[PDB]
Amino acid sequence: DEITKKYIKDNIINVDDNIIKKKDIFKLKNENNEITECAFEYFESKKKFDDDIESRFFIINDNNYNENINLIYKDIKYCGLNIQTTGLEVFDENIRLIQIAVENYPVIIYDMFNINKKDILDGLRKVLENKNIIKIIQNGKFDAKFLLHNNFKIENIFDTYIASKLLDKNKNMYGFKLNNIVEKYLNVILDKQQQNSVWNNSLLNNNQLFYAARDSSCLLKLYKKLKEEIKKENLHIVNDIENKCILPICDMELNGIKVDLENLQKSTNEILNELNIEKDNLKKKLKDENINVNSQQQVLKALQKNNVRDISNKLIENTSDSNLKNFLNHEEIISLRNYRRLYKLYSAFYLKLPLHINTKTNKIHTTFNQLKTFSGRFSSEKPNLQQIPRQKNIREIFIPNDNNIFIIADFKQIELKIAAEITNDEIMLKAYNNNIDLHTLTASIITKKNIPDINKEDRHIAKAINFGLIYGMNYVNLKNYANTYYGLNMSLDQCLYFYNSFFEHYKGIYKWHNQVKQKRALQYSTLSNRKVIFPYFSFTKALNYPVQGTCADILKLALVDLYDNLKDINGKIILCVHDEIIIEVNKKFQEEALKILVQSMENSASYFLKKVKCEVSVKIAENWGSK
DNA sequence: GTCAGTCAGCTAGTGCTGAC
DNA sequence: CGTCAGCACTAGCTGACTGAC
Ligand SMILES: Nc1nc2c(ncn2[C@H]2C[C@H](O)[C@@H](COP(=O)(O)OP(=O)(O)OP(=O)(O)O)O2)c(=O)[nH]1
Repeated sequence: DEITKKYIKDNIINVDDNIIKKKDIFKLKNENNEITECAFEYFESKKKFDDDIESRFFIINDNNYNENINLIYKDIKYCGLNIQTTGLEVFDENIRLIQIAVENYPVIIYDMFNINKKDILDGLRKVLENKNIIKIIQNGKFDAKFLLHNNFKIENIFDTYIASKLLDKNKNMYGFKLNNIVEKYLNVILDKQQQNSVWNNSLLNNNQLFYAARDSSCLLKLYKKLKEEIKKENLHIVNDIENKCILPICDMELNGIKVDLENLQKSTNEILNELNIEKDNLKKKLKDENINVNSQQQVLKALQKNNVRDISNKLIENTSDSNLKNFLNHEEIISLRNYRRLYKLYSAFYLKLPLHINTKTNKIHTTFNQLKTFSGRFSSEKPNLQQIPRQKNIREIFIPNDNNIFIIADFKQIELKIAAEITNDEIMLKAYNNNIDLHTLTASIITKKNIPDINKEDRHIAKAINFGLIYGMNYVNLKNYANTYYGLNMSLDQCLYFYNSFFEHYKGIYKWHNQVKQKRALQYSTLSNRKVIFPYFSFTKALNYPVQGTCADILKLALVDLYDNLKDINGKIILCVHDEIIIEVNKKFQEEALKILVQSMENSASYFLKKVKCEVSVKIAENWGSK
């Protein structure tokens, strides 16, 4: 059949027909600013669509490429970019189709698999690398990862997804595909009924490419309607900062962090042997052999028939640590808690890491998402590296590459600094500029001791109670916030005394608490001005959103600045979890990397917070687990 | 010889339960 | 709190073991 093979020469199979070739005029601008009447072939659909979204497109094959098409990109200010891939695993998937939507022109689509010369793509690379031109990508993370992997460079992003979700204010957490936003903001239906059609095949059908072009083309009108809204609410700053953190996250994902195989295997052997002997000990201790040692109800029944009683002689009803922490008297309970802690560590960490280690490179690669979190913080997906245990300093399994070196840094008490900025309290400014940690000052006011006498044991109470009441936490509940968590223990009278004392001096915190309680607004804001709306008033969330949001924003600015500066020495940003940036560099450059890091984070802090200085604790470590 | 009816193993799902 | 993983229990599905006139 010639009808299906009508345009087979361009590597397109005409499955559904419904297209027609066209060769018309295009008035481009010559490099000498001379208007030239160059003509370009372009296909079009016979069946029209009711929407105004553009649907035309040129296919530029190696045998069909012409130099004059490159003139179209001249003088532009922005363009679209939609990339098609054969799969989701970036390390082992090949970029199929790269579209560009240039305004008042059809979408240029590069059939990559048929492009066998480097002289074609460099025209696209020059556009991608220039910072003066803005780029628009739906979910820019994925396309940026694939591009950077395959030897491209893209130097400006305007993620419509980020603008949409920041305008959503975390009201609806789903419905952010391209169709959703396009319907909500453009009154157009894209008809994305493509059920993930076959892509690895060299030949491609007409419907697939035509619908792919529209998904690329619609983004320009979406950007025009989005920039007006984002400027309307004065959310320009947050969008500007958030768009530039796409590239650092991409570099973290593509680099990842290496894992030591031999150390991990050795650790598995020792922990497994210890688990076996301890499980045998427990099974002996329970006085019965049929018990499945894991089951909560079975072990609870075993304890109950073993006559395990509390201080008041009452039988145990729960195995919760918050309940079992007070029942340390029994010999069996110590072994039981030991067993369960060891099993949690084993299953969570040692059986899980071998599943997520790439044998091809011996590296672990996370998946990072930025606005997925309520407060806007980073969340580590798949291997949740926010979840790697801190016990034993298990991070020594992780290491840098064969010859490089880790240089980690972290903010020292960023959260309380943000509180100091927002509340405008004189005492916290006094303490900070006098070079005294707010934990130390809190301990001093609690104990009324002289300044150097704030020992670690005393400072623990301050460290707990500060974070306790800085978020408006009930003084009755401080007993429960202590008895179960951290290492505090008190009574009601002392709870009341501490609650009175803290707000006796920290006038700013009291004022902030009273106003946040009174207003009861459905909306709250940060220093970076990101906006969120809660379904109903809630004291704890209402207090916690601004401080932690600004803390996240400072880290994001630090990340973009660090990407900007590190390029000279070929540095790479590896991981960041909780106010802690980890970079990597080959030896002989450490003396410079330390300075670049501290300067970048200092400028980051100086941008947002003016009154109070920052203080960055920096260390250079052979392994992530260095003390 | 055959086919309902009750007996199921299994599959899924919500409930509930401990962990840094 | 958030998260994830892990385990009973309860209820519905898809074939095997009868029971028969
Ligand atoms: N108990 C508790 N811990 C949380 C919660 N969310 C996060 N965390 C963890 C991760 C945070 O990084 C950590 C708070 O302690 P940090 O590690 O930030 O300590 P800090 O920077 O004060 O360290 P330093 O005093 O210098 O040793 O607690 C939560 O809701 N409850």
